[PDB]
Amino acid sequence: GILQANRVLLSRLLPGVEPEGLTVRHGQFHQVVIASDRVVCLPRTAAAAARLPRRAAVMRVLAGLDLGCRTPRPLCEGSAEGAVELPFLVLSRVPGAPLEADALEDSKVAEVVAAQYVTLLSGLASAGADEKVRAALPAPQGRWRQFAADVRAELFPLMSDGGCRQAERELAALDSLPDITEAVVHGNLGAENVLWVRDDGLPRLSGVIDWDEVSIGDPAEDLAAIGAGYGKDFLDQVLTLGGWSDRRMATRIATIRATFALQQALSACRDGDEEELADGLTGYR
Amino acid sequence: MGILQANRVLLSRLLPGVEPEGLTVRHGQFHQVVIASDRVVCLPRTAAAAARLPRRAAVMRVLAGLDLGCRTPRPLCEGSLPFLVLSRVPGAPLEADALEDSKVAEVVAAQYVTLLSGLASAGADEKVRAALPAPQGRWRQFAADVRAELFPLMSDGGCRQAERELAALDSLPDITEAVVHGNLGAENVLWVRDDGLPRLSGVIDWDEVSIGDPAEDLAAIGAGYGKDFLDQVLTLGGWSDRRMATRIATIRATFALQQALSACRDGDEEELADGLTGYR
Ligand SMILES: Nc1nc2c(ncn2[C@@H]2O[C@H](COP(=O)(O)OP(=O)(O)OP(=O)(O)O)[C@@H](O)[C@H]2O)c(=O)[nH]1
Repeated sequence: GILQANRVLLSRLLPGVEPEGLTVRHGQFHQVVIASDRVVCLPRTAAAAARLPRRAAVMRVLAGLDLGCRTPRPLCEGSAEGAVELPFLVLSRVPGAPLEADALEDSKVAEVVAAQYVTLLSGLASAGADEKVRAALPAPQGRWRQFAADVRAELFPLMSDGGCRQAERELAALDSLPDITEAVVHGNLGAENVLWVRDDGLPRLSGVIDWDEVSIGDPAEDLAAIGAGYGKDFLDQVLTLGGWSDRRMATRIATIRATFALQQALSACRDGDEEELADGLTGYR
Repeated sequence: MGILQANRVLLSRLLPGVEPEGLTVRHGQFHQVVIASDRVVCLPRTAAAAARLPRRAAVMRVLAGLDLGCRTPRPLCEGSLPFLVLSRVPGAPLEADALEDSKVAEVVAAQYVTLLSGLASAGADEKVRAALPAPQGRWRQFAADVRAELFPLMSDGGCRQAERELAALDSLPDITEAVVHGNLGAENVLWVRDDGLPRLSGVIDWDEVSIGDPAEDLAAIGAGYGKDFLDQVLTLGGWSDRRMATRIATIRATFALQQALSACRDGDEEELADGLTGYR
């Protein structure tokens, strides 16, 4: 296992912690070891090791944004960002748990939850208009054109003909999408990455995790994720409160949202997560 | 009425559905702080503290950006009575009795080094230097306050000793190379425990933060944990030159006078008595 293989390193980083009682989340590039108060990104390849300096810079930049919540703070020293390669990266662990959709059936909760989503997305939107932020995060072009190519290459082989025709209609609108690079975009903002303390009182946003796919891009990508997980009414409430309920934005959201399962499937494919891949491919095979 | 009742409107906004009478309120030199599970709300008492709260929020923003190897209180929300919501760093202080175990002591010393390195490094960053106070000849203004306010409370001997201590303090070089927490006692350093050896969670109470001499934070560590443990920290960090030992000792021996001067102004006669122990 990953915990077994990196036993010696983990014992230095987490002294006196039994690596039996640790969790592991799979990434495309990093295996992230989850401890009580912190997470250890272990590179899967030397190429992955070479990306961790940049990642440390990215997470530092995110930790200084005004999002109204926490983010995984890098626990390396600043000079780590100057390295060719890192053998690991330690980040603070954001406390709290995800929110089941059930909770949003209460009207006051939904109001409160939507409001804090808005704060977060407004923070991200404004941060993506900052030249120092834009300079530190990736901003790939024709990502939608390219993403469609990656689905056809990497996911169609796992699909039925029916699933492939379904995917094709969904990929069809992508080539028409405007290529927007205006906001900081988490890129995988499903419910499991948005952590709440519902200890005392109504749900209060603790923070946001799993920034692997972060970029300067289109805010509709993150609103789509929320739409996918929580449905139309809750989305609409976020759009109203944030002032993003225009037809142009809504159109983009709907187009991206229709691809969101495929986004999760492509991710699960690349990071070897089999149950996430099965879920994402639900109705495609 | 109560502080919680008094601020109940704001608390219902900031902490929706949270029973205000279930919260706690700690105090300080400038701020009333309401403690909730995962965050605190800073309220100013003085009209001056209300005006300075924007600056402190911008400072905490900068601190939340640095690489210190641990958490700091992240600004979540500011508004106008002005308020500032900060994250609650989890964990508790480490009892000095923990340092009796030498494997614990090594790990703690190591983590302190990382913190102080981060603080040191940050001092060089001009962005940080701009957003943080860099008061020149701070130690001399202090000495004048001591003479003005404390000498009259003191014996002739006390004044001899104190004057000797302020003399040493004037001869110190005016150093502004590092971010200096300013108040780095055991209470403001929080740890994760009962999951292997103590891991540094984060640091709080940055109100006295400045660009200055790192010997100030190192003295504070030594005050709280003793000179054996500080020596461990000084060796790991490569700070065990005698110039540094001098600045630390000079600064260390002003803590009684600092406490007394604080207690004098605070009208906190218990502290003033303890601070002046030996000076009267
Ligand atoms: N866990 C946690 N506790 C905090 C935090 N901020 C304040 N506290 C607690 O609330 C108290 C309030 O005191 P300070 O934060 O020092 O108050 P202050 O008046 O702003 O500070 P000074 O001007 O330096 O005296 C602290 O001593 C802690 O007990 C925080 O971010 N996390």
